[PDB]
Amino acid sequence: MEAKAIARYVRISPRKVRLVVDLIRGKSLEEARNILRYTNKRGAYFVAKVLESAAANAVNNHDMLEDRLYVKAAYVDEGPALKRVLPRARGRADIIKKRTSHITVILGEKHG
Amino acid sequence: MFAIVKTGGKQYRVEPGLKLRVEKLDAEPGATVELPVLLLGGEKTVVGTPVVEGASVVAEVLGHGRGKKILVSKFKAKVQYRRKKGHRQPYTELLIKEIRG
Amino acid sequence: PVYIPRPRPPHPRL
Amino acid sequence: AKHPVPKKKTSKARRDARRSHHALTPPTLVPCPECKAMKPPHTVCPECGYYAGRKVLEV
Amino acid sequence: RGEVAYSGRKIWPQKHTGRARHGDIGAPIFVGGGVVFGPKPRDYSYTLPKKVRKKGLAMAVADRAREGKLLLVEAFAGVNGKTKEFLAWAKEAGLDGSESVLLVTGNELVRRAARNLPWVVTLAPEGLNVYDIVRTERLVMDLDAWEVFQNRIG
Amino acid sequence: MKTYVPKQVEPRWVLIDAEGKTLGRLATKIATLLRGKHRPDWTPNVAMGDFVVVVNADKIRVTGKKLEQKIYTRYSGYPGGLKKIPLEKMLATHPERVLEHAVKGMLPKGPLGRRLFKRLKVYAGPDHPHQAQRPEKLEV
Amino acid sequence: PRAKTGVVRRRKHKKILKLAKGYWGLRSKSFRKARETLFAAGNYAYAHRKRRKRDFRRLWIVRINAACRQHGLNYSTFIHGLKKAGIEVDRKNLADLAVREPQVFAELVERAKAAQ
RNA sequence: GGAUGACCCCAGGCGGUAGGGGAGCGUUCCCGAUGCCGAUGAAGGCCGACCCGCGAGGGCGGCUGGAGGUAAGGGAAGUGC
RNA sequence: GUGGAGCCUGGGAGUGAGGGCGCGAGCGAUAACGUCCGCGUCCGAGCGCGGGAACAACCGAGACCGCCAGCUAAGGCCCCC
RNA sequence: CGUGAGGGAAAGGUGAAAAGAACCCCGGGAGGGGAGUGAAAUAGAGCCUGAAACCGUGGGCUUACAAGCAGUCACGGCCCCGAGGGGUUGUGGCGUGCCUAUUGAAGCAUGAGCCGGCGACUCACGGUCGUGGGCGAGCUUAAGCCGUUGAGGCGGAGGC
Ligand SMILES: [Mg+2]
Ligand SMILES: [Mg+2]
Ligand SMILES: [Mg+2]
Ligand SMILES: [Mg+2]
Ligand SMILES: [Mg+2]
Ligand SMILES: [Mg+2]
Ligand SMILES: [Mg+2]
Ligand SMILES: [Mg+2]
Ligand SMILES: [Mg+2]
Ligand SMILES: [Mg+2]
Ligand SMILES: [Mg+2]
Ligand SMILES: [Mg+2]
Ligand SMILES: [Mg+2]
Ligand SMILES: [Mg+2]
Ligand SMILES: [Mg+2]
Ligand SMILES: [Mg+2]
Ligand SMILES: [Mg+2]
Ligand SMILES: [Mg+2]
Ligand SMILES: [Mg+2]
Ligand SMILES: [Mg+2]
Ligand SMILES: [Mg+2]
Ligand SMILES: [Mg+2]
Ligand SMILES: [Mg+2]
Ligand SMILES: [Mg+2]
Ligand SMILES: [Mg+2]
Ligand SMILES: [Mg+2]
Ligand SMILES: [Mg+2]
Ligand SMILES: [Mg+2]
Ligand SMILES: [Mg+2]
Ligand SMILES: [Mg+2]
Ligand SMILES: [Mg+2]
Ligand SMILES: [Mg+2]
Ligand SMILES: [Mg+2]
Ligand SMILES: [Mg+2]
Ligand SMILES: [Mg+2]
Ligand SMILES: [Mg+2]
Ligand SMILES: [Mg+2]
Ligand SMILES: [Mg+2]
Ligand SMILES: [Mg+2]
Ligand SMILES: [Mg+2]
Ligand SMILES: [Mg+2]
Ligand SMILES: [Mg+2]
Ligand SMILES: [Mg+2]
Ligand SMILES: [Mg+2]
Ligand SMILES: [Mg+2]
Ligand SMILES: [Mg+2]
Ligand SMILES: [Mg+2]
Ligand SMILES: [Mg+2]
Ligand SMILES: [Mg+2]
Ligand SMILES: [Mg+2]
Ligand SMILES: [Mg+2]
Ligand SMILES: [Mg+2]
Ligand SMILES: [Mg+2]
Ligand SMILES: [Mg+2]
Ligand SMILES: [Mg+2]
Ligand SMILES: [Mg+2]
Ligand SMILES: [Mg+2]
Ligand SMILES: [Mg+2]
Ligand SMILES: [Mg+2]
Ligand SMILES: [Mg+2]
Ligand SMILES: [Mg+2]
Ligand SMILES: [Mg+2]
Ligand SMILES: [Mg+2]
Ligand SMILES: [Mg+2]
Ligand SMILES: [Mg+2]
Ligand SMILES: [Mg+2]
Ligand SMILES: [Mg+2]
Ligand SMILES: [Mg+2]
Ligand SMILES: [Mg+2]
Ligand SMILES: [Mg+2]
Ligand SMILES: [Mg+2]
Ligand SMILES: [Mg+2]
Ligand SMILES: [Mg+2]
Ligand SMILES: [Mg+2]
Ligand SMILES: [Mg+2]
Ligand SMILES: [Mg+2]
Ligand SMILES: [Mg+2]
Ligand SMILES: [Mg+2]
Ligand SMILES: [Mg+2]
Ligand SMILES: [Mg+2]
Ligand SMILES: [Mg+2]
Ligand SMILES: [Mg+2]
Ligand SMILES: [Mg+2]
Ligand SMILES: [Mg+2]
Ligand SMILES: [Mg+2]
Ligand SMILES: [Mg+2]
Ligand SMILES: [Mg+2]
Ligand SMILES: [Mg+2]
Ligand SMILES: [Mg+2]
Ligand SMILES: [Mg+2]
Ligand SMILES: [Mg+2]
Ligand SMILES: [Mg+2]
Ligand SMILES: [Mg+2]
Ligand SMILES: [Mg+2]
Ligand SMILES: [Mg+2]
Ligand SMILES: [Mg+2]
Ligand SMILES: [Mg+2]
Ligand SMILES: [Mg+2]
Ligand SMILES: [Mg+2]
Ligand SMILES: [Mg+2]
Ligand SMILES: [Mg+2]
Ligand SMILES: [Mg+2]
Ligand SMILES: [Mg+2]
Ligand SMILES: [Mg+2]
Ligand SMILES: [Mg+2]
Ligand SMILES: [Mg+2]
Ligand SMILES: [Mg+2]
Ligand SMILES: [Mg+2]
Ligand SMILES: [Mg+2]
Ligand SMILES: [Mg+2]
Ligand SMILES: [Mg+2]
Ligand SMILES: [Mg+2]
Ligand SMILES: [Mg+2]
Ligand SMILES: [Mg+2]
Ligand SMILES: [Mg+2]
Ligand SMILES: [Mg+2]
Ligand SMILES: [Mg+2]
Ligand SMILES: [Mg+2]
Ligand SMILES: [Mg+2]
Ligand SMILES: [Mg+2]
Ligand SMILES: [Mg+2]
Ligand SMILES: [Mg+2]
Ligand SMILES: [Mg+2]
Ligand SMILES: [Mg+2]
Ligand SMILES: [Mg+2]
Ligand SMILES: [Mg+2]
Ligand SMILES: [Mg+2]
Ligand SMILES: [Mg+2]
Ligand SMILES: [Mg+2]
Ligand SMILES: [Mg+2]
Ligand SMILES: [Mg+2]
Ligand SMILES: [Mg+2]
Ligand SMILES: [Mg+2]
Ligand SMILES: [Mg+2]
Ligand SMILES: [Mg+2]
Ligand SMILES: [Mg+2]
Ligand SMILES: [Mg+2]
Ligand SMILES: [Mg+2]
Ligand SMILES: [Mg+2]
Ligand SMILES: [Mg+2]
Ligand SMILES: [Mg+2]
Ligand SMILES: [Mg+2]
Ligand SMILES: [Mg+2]
Ligand SMILES: [Mg+2]
Ligand SMILES: [Mg+2]
Ligand SMILES: [Mg+2]
Ligand SMILES: [Mg+2]
Ligand SMILES: [Mg+2]
Ligand SMILES: [Mg+2]
Ligand SMILES: [Mg+2]
Ligand SMILES: [Mg+2]
Ligand SMILES: [Mg+2]
Ligand SMILES: [Mg+2]
Ligand SMILES: [Mg+2]
Ligand SMILES: [Mg+2]
Ligand SMILES: [Mg+2]
Ligand SMILES: [Mg+2]
Ligand SMILES: [Mg+2]
Ligand SMILES: [Mg+2]
Ligand SMILES: [Mg+2]
Ligand SMILES: [Mg+2]
Ligand SMILES: [Mg+2]
Ligand SMILES: [Zn+2]
Repeated sequence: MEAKAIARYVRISPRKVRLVVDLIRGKSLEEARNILRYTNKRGAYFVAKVLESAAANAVNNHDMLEDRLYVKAAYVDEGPALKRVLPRARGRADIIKKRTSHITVILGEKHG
Repeated sequence: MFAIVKTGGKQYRVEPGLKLRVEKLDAEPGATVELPVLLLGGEKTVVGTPVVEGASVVAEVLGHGRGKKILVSKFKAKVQYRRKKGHRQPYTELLIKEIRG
Repeated sequence: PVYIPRPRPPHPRL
Repeated sequence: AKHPVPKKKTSKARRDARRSHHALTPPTLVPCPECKAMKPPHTVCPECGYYAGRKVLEV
Repeated sequence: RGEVAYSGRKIWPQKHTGRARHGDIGAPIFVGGGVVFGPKPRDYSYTLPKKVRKKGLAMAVADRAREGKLLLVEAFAGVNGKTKEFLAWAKEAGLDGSESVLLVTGNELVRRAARNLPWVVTLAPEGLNVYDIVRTERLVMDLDAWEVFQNRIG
Repeated sequence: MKTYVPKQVEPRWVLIDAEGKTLGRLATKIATLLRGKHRPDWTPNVAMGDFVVVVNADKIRVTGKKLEQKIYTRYSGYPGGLKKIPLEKMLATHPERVLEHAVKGMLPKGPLGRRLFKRLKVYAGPDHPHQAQRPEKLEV
Repeated sequence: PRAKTGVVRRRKHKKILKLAKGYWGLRSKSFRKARETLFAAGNYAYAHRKRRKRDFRRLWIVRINAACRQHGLNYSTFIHGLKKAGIEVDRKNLADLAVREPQVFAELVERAKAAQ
């Protein structure tokens, strides 16, 4: 029995959020909460929301127990990039990519 | 008790009951053929100079085949020379029945 | 990019 | 200068090998003596405002 | 590349831009540009020798005779325009509709009866061709139309 | 049939007195034992030759004016750091290295050959510490 | 009628790439670099089919030489004796015998020593 | 050899750039087709250590897909990166 | 002397920047990885193979495919080999 | 976009039917998880199929004394599928990318970041050979005219 959440089209750079998701993979829900609370990273706010949402799904929809939840799987896929124009010298336009992440968190029940 | 036989221009050490693939022989399957003995060993020792006279290796023809396909590829640079060739060596599969002698 | 920055002049190899 | 430039594109193996030192180290945490909540050492607890055994600020 | 809607402007200078040299965007190297040797309207027809089509018409009719597949009818009895009239007739001739038939007759009423049968091509004698003869498994002609075929290969 | 390929054998230790032997003519024989090419089951892609213990390497012998004239070289990587040392000096300071250098230069380069060098144990003087391995003296 | 590329170039590219499985970086992912790798690979295969025959014979000769020295002679003495003895047992089998049947190799030395 | 590719035997040739010549494969389209394959699954996709072919390719099977496809034999080209 | 010999008529070419080597000369300085002719040869196109440490044209030798079989060529046989 | 004359794009497809997802849960929202619709929802509107480059998670094998156009040949080890086969690669052997241009390139000469799609020897009329047929001291019609409506015929002017 597993419970998942996906935050899609978060306007953040995948490479940046992954560092934050790497702190929590295979942690219990309590450890992942404490970790995320004191991580000095924008991406922690977005991860916390996906974590809690998946946990609510575990308790509410899938008959799982909040005390036995751990992050069985978690990964950040990249979504469509927002392309924007950056003006440079001598009249050139650079194209900035404001990248996008789909954030997934999957929780299992750690029996024992 | 083994024999060193010659078939297909190659030499093979064979004992009673040994399945072997040699070059393709011209015999229907099931039929039996005798192979030339260059050396008997194991219990006695008989050294042919080259072929032992009385000796003979009985072999039964299980079947004939085509080995897995070697790709024979040829390339020459700066000259647009390329050749692709699929090769499957025909073979014959023998079961060594008895070493006559 | 309808504007092309003109290339730098070559080092004079005379 | 004369505008140095990457001579070759960096392989997936070399790109990621450089990131071999890029993992976050998790935050240093200790439980608060009063309310038993995990919090970084040497800071006032943000869940009860207790430090050095006494209430220091409202939360 | 000259029938295409674009302008004949050089899109950027010949030299010193770091890009490939180009002319106008109608060159067939461009997406949306011209087509190099695409089709234009053509006249596929040609004057095949008269003797050759005269002979082929004669030969094609001969082929169906050499398999006993040609049938001359004096007239089409009770066939006055209705399909089921022509079917009824086709019965009493061994034309049960398991073989493709070329019906060749000047009788406007009879052609109209048979035009809709899927196994019947219909034809006036003036239009006896070898494609339609070969297209079909057996042939059926007016003795009036057999006279017309005997003229056209004389 | 396939060509036999040997299962891993336990190796055999040997022992050589290098007194009055000729440096290069002994090195080829040591090189061969280390390659195992004296064994009918020799296999090129595995380390299966002999462990070779040499003694009295201080008393290796050499013909001609090689003591004065043979020069060993070492380059440190620094400007000017080509060091030249003559055999005389090497036998006076690190005599185990004269043989060591000659056999090493006669082994194959690459991983396997580098392992084979580790199986050679040259000492100066008549004594060696490998009595636990109970080595078998040779006559070369 | 227009005949657009369609499915052909892709199926052709997959044939190559499937042959390139196991290659390094783009040499297994990029159709172009895969094909270049396969030019070199196909010539190496041809070349090493030739070299295999010489590799193994050269191994066989080494193993034969070693078994010969145990009985007192070197390889070149032994081969000559078998020629003069008329023995035609090839090097693939002299090697198997040298290692699996040292009593049969033993007599093979004696027939060679005695044939000079 | 048998009697004009109907297969077999023996012998010889078979490195190749510019280039000449021969025979094939595959793509789109037409006739064949008022046919035939098709929701008991079309084309396309993804696998395959299997079958045929010297090869280009062709099958066959499993997953995907969900409405087309198209034979033997010929015909014509916007035909293979 | 029956040879991927030769002759005749006709269709289609490409080439018209050659290079190294041996020998004969000229030019050069009895210099050049020089230059220009002649005879021959290889590379070109045999940057396929063995030898020459490595290396188009030096020596050996003309790769249709397969073999964990045998004989040799140049060159080699103390160890790397 | 250009003062202007003028230049000049990209962008099609849910499903048979909106039945276009009530209501509940996390969430500021976006998004998601259930429920429900549907034959099908990785057909959910960022919608048919959904390739490749590219990015990621998980698993098997592997690697921190090793010299490399990245392969290939051999053997061994481990994992998988059931006298065999597939994956991986430790050691040993051998090994100078592709294309272009050149007398000669791995070449430190040219082009190419990578992938997908577009992308270059054709048509007309005349000629000259060759070739499959028809007719043969003859062969052949053009434009038109008639007929058909994917039917063919007539037309001898003219040409060779
Ligand atoms: Mg931190
Ligand atoms: Mg909760
Ligand atoms: Mg600026
Ligand atoms: Mg700026
Ligand atoms: Mg850019
Ligand atoms: Mg960008
Ligand atoms: Mg992005
Ligand atoms: Mg075989
Ligand atoms: Mg090959
Ligand atoms: Mg090749
Ligand atoms: Mg070549
Ligand atoms: Mg190349
Ligand atoms: Mg090359
Ligand atoms: Mg060339
Ligand atoms: Mg080429
Ligand atoms: Mg080329
Ligand atoms: Mg090429
Ligand atoms: Mg081939
Ligand atoms: Mg530009
Ligand atoms: Mg510039
Ligand atoms: Mg500066
Ligand atoms: Mg500067
Ligand atoms: Mg400055
Ligand atoms: Mg600086
Ligand atoms: Mg700069
Ligand atoms: Mg990676
Ligand atoms: Mg790096
Ligand atoms: Mg960094
Ligand atoms: Mg890290
Ligand atoms: Mg504490
Ligand atoms: Mg144009
Ligand atoms: Mg125009
Ligand atoms: Mg225009
Ligand atoms: Mg316009
Ligand atoms: Mg316009
Ligand atoms: Mg214009
Ligand atoms: Mg213009
Ligand atoms: Mg230019
Ligand atoms: Mg330019
Ligand atoms: Mg550039
Ligand atoms: Mg460009
Ligand atoms: Mg550019
Ligand atoms: Mg331009
Ligand atoms: Mg252009
Ligand atoms: Mg242009
Ligand atoms: Mg122009
Ligand atoms: Mg257009
Ligand atoms: Mg357009
Ligand atoms: Mg054109
Ligand atoms: Mg025409
Ligand atoms: Mg009808
Ligand atoms: Mg009809
Ligand atoms: Mg019909
Ligand atoms: Mg000695
Ligand atoms: Mg070894
Ligand atoms: Mg001296
Ligand atoms: Mg195309
Ligand atoms: Mg691999
Ligand atoms: Mg590999
Ligand atoms: Mg890769
Ligand atoms: Mg990589
Ligand atoms: Mg691949
Ligand atoms: Mg790969
Ligand atoms: Mg890839
Ligand atoms: Mg080979
Ligand atoms: Mg050989
Ligand atoms: Mg040996
Ligand atoms: Mg001999
Ligand atoms: Mg012999
Ligand atoms: Mg044994
Ligand atoms: Mg021939
Ligand atoms: Mg050829
Ligand atoms: Mg075709
Ligand atoms: Mg179409
Ligand atoms: Mg037709
Ligand atoms: Mg139809
Ligand atoms: Mg049906
Ligand atoms: Mg159905
Ligand atoms: Mg199905
Ligand atoms: Mg198709
Ligand atoms: Mg189609
Ligand atoms: Mg297929
Ligand atoms: Mg399918
Ligand atoms: Mg339809
Ligand atoms: Mg069709
Ligand atoms: Mg066809
Ligand atoms: Mg057309
Ligand atoms: Mg085209
Ligand atoms: Mg010839
Ligand atoms: Mg000729
Ligand atoms: Mg031609
Ligand atoms: Mg021609
Ligand atoms: Mg020319
Ligand atoms: Mg000229
Ligand atoms: Mg000239
Ligand atoms: Mg000249
Ligand atoms: Mg000349
Ligand atoms: Mg010159
Ligand atoms: Mg010369
Ligand atoms: Mg001379
Ligand atoms: Mg002269
Ligand atoms: Mg030279
Ligand atoms: Mg000279
Ligand atoms: Mg000269
Ligand atoms: Mg010459
Ligand atoms: Mg050339
Ligand atoms: Mg040569
Ligand atoms: Mg030649
Ligand atoms: Mg070469
Ligand atoms: Mg070279
Ligand atoms: Mg050479
Ligand atoms: Mg060489
Ligand atoms: Mg050379
Ligand atoms: Mg050469
Ligand atoms: Mg040849
Ligand atoms: Mg020999
Ligand atoms: Mg010799
Ligand atoms: Mg040796
Ligand atoms: Mg403006
Ligand atoms: Mg304006
Ligand atoms: Mg729709
Ligand atoms: Mg619709
Ligand atoms: Mg439907
Ligand atoms: Mg609607
Ligand atoms: Mg709420
Ligand atoms: Mg929502
Ligand atoms: Mg959720
Ligand atoms: Mg929802
Ligand atoms: Mg169904
Ligand atoms: Mg799907
Ligand atoms: Mg679907
Ligand atoms: Mg649909
Ligand atoms: Mg889709
Ligand atoms: Mg998608
Ligand atoms: Mg996908
Ligand atoms: Mg991974
Ligand atoms: Mg070391
Ligand atoms: Mg290690
Ligand atoms: Mg290398
Ligand atoms: Mg081996
Ligand atoms: Mg296995
Ligand atoms: Mg393996
Ligand atoms: Mg290796
Ligand atoms: Mg290429
Ligand atoms: Mg050039
Ligand atoms: Mg040049
Ligand atoms: Mg290079
Ligand atoms: Mg380059
Ligand atoms: Mg380079
Ligand atoms: Mg340059
Ligand atoms: Mg140039
Ligand atoms: Mg180029
Ligand atoms: Mg670029
Ligand atoms: Mg790439
Ligand atoms: Mg492409
Ligand atoms: Mg043409
Ligand atoms: Mg055209
Ligand atoms: Mg013509
Ligand atoms: Mg003609
Ligand atoms: Mg005619
Ligand atoms: Mg005639
Ligand atoms: Mg006429
Ligand atoms: Zn507290």
